[PDB]
Amino acid sequence: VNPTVFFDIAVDGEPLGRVSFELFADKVPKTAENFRALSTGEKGFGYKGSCFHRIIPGFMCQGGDFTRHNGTGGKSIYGEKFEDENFILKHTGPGILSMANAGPNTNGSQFFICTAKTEWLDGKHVVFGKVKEGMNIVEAMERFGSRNGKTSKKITIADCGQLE
Repeated sequence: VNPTVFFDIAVDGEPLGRVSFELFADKVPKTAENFRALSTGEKGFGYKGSCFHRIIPGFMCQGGDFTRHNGTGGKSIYGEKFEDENFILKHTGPGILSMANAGPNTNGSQFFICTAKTEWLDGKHVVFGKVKEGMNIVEAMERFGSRNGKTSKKITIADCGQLE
């Protein structure tokens, strides 16, 4: 029942591989639906063509800023921001998909894929999905990050949509 969404990842325009995510629509329906719709683009805007602007190896890969491409932009399907839905799910290890924000109830479109357990984020960031296939591709993406988060090559979502 939970939707599966895919990203095709490119590195300076070269196809790298595919990551798919299960979205926990059973537990965070409003948050999962925002990401699902942004991945299909069915509302007229979304993640296709956007970049991962911040990659910190051993911590996380951050993306979803499709309007300013640098961490200052993005927007949800529900308006500029929306509320923290709940904190049922925790940051239990690599592969967790969680919402970036700017304080309480400031979710937009930015997200991060954890590449480590990040328990200090529990109760502050809304967890809403997990990598299903292609964790090895995320690990490959990590090699283009750096300590301050700047990437050495342009990491883009070349295509994205729903699988199931």
